[PDB]
Amino acid sequence: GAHLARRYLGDASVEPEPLRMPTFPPDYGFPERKEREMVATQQEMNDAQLVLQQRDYCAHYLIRFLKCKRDSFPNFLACKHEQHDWDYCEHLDYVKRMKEFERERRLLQRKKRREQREA
Amino acid sequence: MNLFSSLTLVTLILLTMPIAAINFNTHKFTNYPLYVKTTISCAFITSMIPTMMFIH
Amino acid sequence: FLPSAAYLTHQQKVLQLYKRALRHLESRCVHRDKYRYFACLLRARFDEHKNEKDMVKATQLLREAEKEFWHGQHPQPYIFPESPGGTSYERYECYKVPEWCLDDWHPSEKAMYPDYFAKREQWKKLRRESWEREVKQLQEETPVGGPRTEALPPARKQGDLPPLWWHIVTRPRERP
Amino acid sequence: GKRLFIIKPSGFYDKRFLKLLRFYILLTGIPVVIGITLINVFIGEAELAEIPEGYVPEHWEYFKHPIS
Amino acid sequence: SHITKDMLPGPYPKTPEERAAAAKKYNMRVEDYEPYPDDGMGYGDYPKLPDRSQQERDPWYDWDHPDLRLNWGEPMHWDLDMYIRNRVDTSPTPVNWNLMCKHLFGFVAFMLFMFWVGETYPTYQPVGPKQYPYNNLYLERGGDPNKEPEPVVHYEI
Amino acid sequence: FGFSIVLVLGSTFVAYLPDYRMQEWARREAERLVKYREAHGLPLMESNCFDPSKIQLPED
Amino acid sequence: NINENNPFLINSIKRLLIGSLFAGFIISNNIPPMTIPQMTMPHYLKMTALTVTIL
Amino acid sequence: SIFAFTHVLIPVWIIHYYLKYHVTTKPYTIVEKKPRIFPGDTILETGEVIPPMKEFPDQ
Amino acid sequence: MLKYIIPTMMLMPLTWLSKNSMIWINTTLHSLLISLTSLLLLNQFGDNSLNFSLTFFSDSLSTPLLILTMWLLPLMLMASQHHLSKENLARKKLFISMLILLQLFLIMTFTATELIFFYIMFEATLVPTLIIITRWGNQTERLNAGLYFLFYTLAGSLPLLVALIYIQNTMGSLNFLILQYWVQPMPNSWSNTFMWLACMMAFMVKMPLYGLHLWLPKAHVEAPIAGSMVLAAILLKLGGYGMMRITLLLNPITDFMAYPFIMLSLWGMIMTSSICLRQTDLKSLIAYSSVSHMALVIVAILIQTPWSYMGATALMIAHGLTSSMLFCLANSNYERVHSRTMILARGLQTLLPLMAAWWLLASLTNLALPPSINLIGELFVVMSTFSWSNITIILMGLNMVITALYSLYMLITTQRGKHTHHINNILPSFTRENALMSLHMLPLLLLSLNPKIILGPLY
Amino acid sequence: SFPKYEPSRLASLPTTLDPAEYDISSETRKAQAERLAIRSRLKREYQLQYNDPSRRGVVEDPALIRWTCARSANVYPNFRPNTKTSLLGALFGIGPLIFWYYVFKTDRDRKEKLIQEGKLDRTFNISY
Amino acid sequence: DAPPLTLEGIKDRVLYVLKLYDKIDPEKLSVNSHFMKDLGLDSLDQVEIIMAMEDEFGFEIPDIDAEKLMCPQEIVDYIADKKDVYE
Amino acid sequence: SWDKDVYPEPPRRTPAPSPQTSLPNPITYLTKAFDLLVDRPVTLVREFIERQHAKNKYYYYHREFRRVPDITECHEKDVLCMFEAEMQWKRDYKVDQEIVNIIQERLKACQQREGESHRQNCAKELQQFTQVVKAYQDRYHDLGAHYSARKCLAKQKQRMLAERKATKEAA
Repeated sequence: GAHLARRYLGDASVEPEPLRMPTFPPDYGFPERKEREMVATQQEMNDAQLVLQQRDYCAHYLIRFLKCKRDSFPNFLACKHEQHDWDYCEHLDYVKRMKEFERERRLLQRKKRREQREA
Repeated sequence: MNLFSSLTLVTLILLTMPIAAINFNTHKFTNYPLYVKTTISCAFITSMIPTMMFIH
Repeated sequence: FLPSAAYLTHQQKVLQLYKRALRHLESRCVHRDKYRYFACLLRARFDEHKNEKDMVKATQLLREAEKEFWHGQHPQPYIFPESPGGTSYERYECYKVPEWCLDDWHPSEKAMYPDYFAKREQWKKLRRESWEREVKQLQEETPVGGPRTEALPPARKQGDLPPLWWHIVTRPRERP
Repeated sequence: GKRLFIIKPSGFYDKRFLKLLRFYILLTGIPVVIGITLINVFIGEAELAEIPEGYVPEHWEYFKHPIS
Repeated sequence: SHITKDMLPGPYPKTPEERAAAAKKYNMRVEDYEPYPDDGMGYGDYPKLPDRSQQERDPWYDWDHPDLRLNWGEPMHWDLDMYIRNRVDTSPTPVNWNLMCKHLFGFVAFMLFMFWVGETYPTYQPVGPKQYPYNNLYLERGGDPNKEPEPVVHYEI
Repeated sequence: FGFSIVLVLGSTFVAYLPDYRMQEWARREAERLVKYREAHGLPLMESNCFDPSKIQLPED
Repeated sequence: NINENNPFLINSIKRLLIGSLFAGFIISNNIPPMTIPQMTMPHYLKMTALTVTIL
Repeated sequence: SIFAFTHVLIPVWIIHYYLKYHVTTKPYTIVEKKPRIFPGDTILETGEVIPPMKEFPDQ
Repeated sequence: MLKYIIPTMMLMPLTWLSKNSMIWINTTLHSLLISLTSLLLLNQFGDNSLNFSLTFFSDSLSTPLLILTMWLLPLMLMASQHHLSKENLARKKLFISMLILLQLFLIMTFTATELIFFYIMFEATLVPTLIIITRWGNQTERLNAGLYFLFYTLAGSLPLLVALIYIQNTMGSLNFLILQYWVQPMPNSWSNTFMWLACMMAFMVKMPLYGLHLWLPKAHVEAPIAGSMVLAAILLKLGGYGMMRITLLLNPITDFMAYPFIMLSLWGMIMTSSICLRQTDLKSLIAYSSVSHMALVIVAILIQTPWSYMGATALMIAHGLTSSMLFCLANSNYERVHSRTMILARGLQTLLPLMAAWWLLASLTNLALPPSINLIGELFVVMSTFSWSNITIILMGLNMVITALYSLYMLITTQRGKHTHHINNILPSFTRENALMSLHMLPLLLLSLNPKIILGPLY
Repeated sequence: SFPKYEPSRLASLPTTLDPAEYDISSETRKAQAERLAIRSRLKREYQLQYNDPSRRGVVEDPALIRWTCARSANVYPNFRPNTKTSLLGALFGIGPLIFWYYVFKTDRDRKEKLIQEGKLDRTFNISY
Repeated sequence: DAPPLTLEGIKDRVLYVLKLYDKIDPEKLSVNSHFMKDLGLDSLDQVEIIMAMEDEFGFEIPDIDAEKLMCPQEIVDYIADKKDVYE
Repeated sequence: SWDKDVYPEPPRRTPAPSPQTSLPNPITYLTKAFDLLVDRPVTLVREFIERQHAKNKYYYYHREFRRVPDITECHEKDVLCMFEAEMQWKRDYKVDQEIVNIIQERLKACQQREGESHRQNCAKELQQFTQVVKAYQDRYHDLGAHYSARKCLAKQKQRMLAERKATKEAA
């Protein structure tokens, strides 16, 4: 998008450097903003032989979807509600990643331009 | 499962009979294209089953 | 480079240029009717100066026509799939077994084919019959000590077959 | 009257050699394969025991297959 | 059979005798016979030919060896084995040769330079890191069941 | 006398014969030795195959 | 000489067009997803493939 | 018919003989990659359940 | 072993007091009986070598080469007529008896305890093949061929005698166990370098290496089929086995002094695979093919890994089989047409319809078709040399590419595409040549089924 | 129009723009006619030694045998050792050999010094 | 794949596609008609004719032949050389 | 049969599936018909052949060798001690290679059983594999082709000399 044009034309500051994203101190303007539920059953996450880079959030929807797809094999098209729920949960996880990206981006922009232009 | 390994190995070994057959033929069986076609069709229709068990 | 003469002529060179330009313009131009239009344009451009009495002007405009055609050729011309270079190049050469074979069979298989091999026996007798004398007489008879050509005269004298006939008559059918 | 005559090179010597080769490997291939089948289906291979105290076997009686 | 003087030791000198002998022996015209010459590289006195001769000799002359381009009496140029079709196409190229290699090397250089400019300049969407919960997925890496507890957590945003 | 008594008989001869390079002997010996050393608590393949007490090092 | 009075031709072409109609969906349904599907694409990024093919 | 008879009974019998007794001689041989069990499942062999998967929330 | 030796002596007067039209069947029959008798040798096991008392023993390296030799003899003895089947009775008996005596010294050379006995039987192996190829070489330079042959092999093989008498009179007797079990490491003097150069250079002559490779090709293309197959197979792999024996001594100096021989072997392997891509005289391409594979063998011997020795013996035996077969095919083609060249007699796909299958199978076992023994040898040599150095694999695969190139060029040059239709004399194939083909390629594929036999002492 | 087709040792010169065919003299006509006469006499002798029904064997071309005898055994005679041939032999024969020998010295020095330092990846490096 | 070609039918096909060409008549035209003498058409149009025969039958003719056909009967003879038009 | 004490095979884990379908289940009737067509006649033929085998009895015995005392108590040249010692050492070398092969087969089995979670329940078997291969790399590797027994002893002496020098410079 236009963020790519801004990173290739403008300053390198306010566009954050990729995959070195934890830059600023966490719980900066948060204080006490965390629960991180993670009710995805680590031992049962081992017991169900998932893939690496899938041992993460929203795993229980994958557990239930693989369970119903194991259960309903002649039903070639029945399991779609849990499939869409897992899609919805990873959609909200991408929402959280986008919000974290622009969290770090706007903290960089506002605070660093504030300090470096009112020092 | 015994059925899984058994049917995979017989899908491998159905692709062994015509070569040794017309190595040991000595009589020009003119329906040999029909023979190769029906053994490949039988090999496929045996190969669908362990894949069905796999996805099952 | 030809069996009859040493050089072709000027007219044959202009003629082959016409044929090759027509073929390469077939390969260049699809839809065949705009092609027919452009081929009539090429026929008219050759009808520009057909009426030249000069010779150095003729060969000079022929050389310039070769230049213009080499600037306007096509990389893959529509060579026919019968000709060498195309898609055949003796495509069905798998079964072009010559006839000096087919006599080296066991007499069981020769008993399977009695009539064809008896007629092959009479053809072989026809080859052997007047091979020596008449063909050596006609080949030692007609040329001067310099042959100077690659053709041969037919047996116009009295009788039998024209000389050196065997491997031109006996050949594959070109679709075996 | 439709067909043509094709010119095959030779088939007699080829099928003669291959018929002789299949018959002359078949003549003592099949009896030996039948025999080794009868051996390992009738006579027994071997059993899994060990050496008792103070009793010596020979340099055979150590092997799985009986013809070995 | 074969004459002793149908071998060919010795080079070209002199200009009457050995040139006339090569005309008689190689079945060629007198001035068409040219040795290489002998710069000390062996070669006998074997003739020079027009050197391409195989994508030449258009196949409608119908000579005696179609896939070999013989004529049973041709002198058979010294590099014959490098010349038969299945080895080297000595055709007139429809464009050039140096202009072709300049186009091709310019194209390969341009594509590799755009690859290098890509390699220094990556692309990425507005996308954060994937949040692996259990200490960047600890206890399933290549060891450390009890060795290094490394506390790091994500915050709900 | 070149194929029918040589080739197939040689195939049956080289197909099985005693334990070449003591191969399956080494298999069963290794099975018994690994079970032996697992039963006696010591780790399998004790390193320093020669006895480290049985050495007379050149001193310096 | 344009002839297709042939059971062999119509059987083979018939069965592979049947394959090119159904077998892609049959494969794409019942596989275990061994990766994370992205599924969150912007405007003018999912559309641009079919846009480029139509243009 | 006899083609189908021999080519779905004879190699099946020969290979299914070959994949019981010689595989139960040689120990480290054909091996599976494990059937996956879930929190909402049981174990067929002894007979006990894995306790079910925990609470869902924020769907 | 003497029970495997004395029927070869008793096989000699068989040919003499067998009458006319009778020598052939008796010699072939009884040499095949000897092939069964030598197939009964294989007993060797586990810890030690197998002693055949005091004069004799066998490692598990000499055993497959010996069984290969006595299997190769009836193949040759049936191979060697139709160019002397019309000659005299006494000279025919002399030829066959000279082949039998040659086999006798081959078995004497492979079964040696002392290296002096090995050297005497080595040049005893040398002397009859000289007479055979010089007398029936069938070309105008067979004189030069045998002359270069004997002079290169003696003039290289001669300081080996002085070095072996030196090792005799300074370190006890010359049992291979007692050359073993007692050898002290001889340090880096210059005399040790000269003695190593003498022994290794003598067998370098016999391999050949690249600097001495023009020894070979005249002695193949100007030689009959019997001396050619004995020469290539048994003499080159005999030199290889001799170096495999004698390389046990002089270990701390071969590391420092064995770099240039690896070098000349590698670069000559590359240049020899290049030289046999373009030549005429079809017989010679297999000779330079043998030079390429033996340079690969020499790289494998002079690096000293057990992987390298297993690949070495596999490459030896498989290339012996392949080269002997392909020489027999070139003999068949020359008996068809009396040209010996390459570009002339093309075609031969229409005619001789199953001879093409044997050209195909020989060229694919020369291609290293991967279940065959040839790729087993080449593969483990490539593994050991990549363990030796990290950059030599480019030369190995470059050999592989060009080897595939010239072998398959040989296949699609002479037997692909167009009969020249002036040949008009060749008759279809005899049962004898196809019988020799089935003698060739059944043992190679049966060893491809069960290859635990032919791998070396470091199994 | 066109850049007039520069030639090379790969790009063959076609039959159209020779241009020396168009400089017709009596010399070139006599040369082409005598060339036709040579090929005429050779094809006539071939067809007389080709079409006979009693002739069993091969045609026995002396030109092919002449090429083989020139190519195989006429290499070493004749020859004189000159400066050019000696420099080319020493440039193609010992040059690349000492090149690969220098780089094997380099790689072996690196491997020897590294495993003498012991910083190699031989946690398991068994199959040497 | 090869339909049964006979002599007189392929002669009729050659003379038919000559008859379809414009500037010569169907009236004074037979098998023993010439291409230079009685019809009086040039060599250029004669090679246009040869190109029509090549584009119908699908194979070229060599330029050793290209001057010396001049009548339909010898065209039929050369095509009978090419295809071996018999049973 | 064999010993499960020396070949670890972890115990079975099979669930009971739960349809939740009524088509139903083609492969269940397929495997029942397969058992009825194949599993019974193979059993019948095997029982016939087992009676024909076990009517009479053979025996193979595990060939066992004794223990040579030493190479360290052998003399300088004095061959007939060294021959016993080196062949006993060579048999130990062969059985140690087969130890490495069996532990590698255990590693392959631990890879194939544990699913895609490769690093679960294999760290101890990978650890003992690395332990035995560290011992093997230390003890038998860098000697080449002409091992008899003496080069292993020379390597052992030089290696413990290096260890002595390292700990003396460390002290």
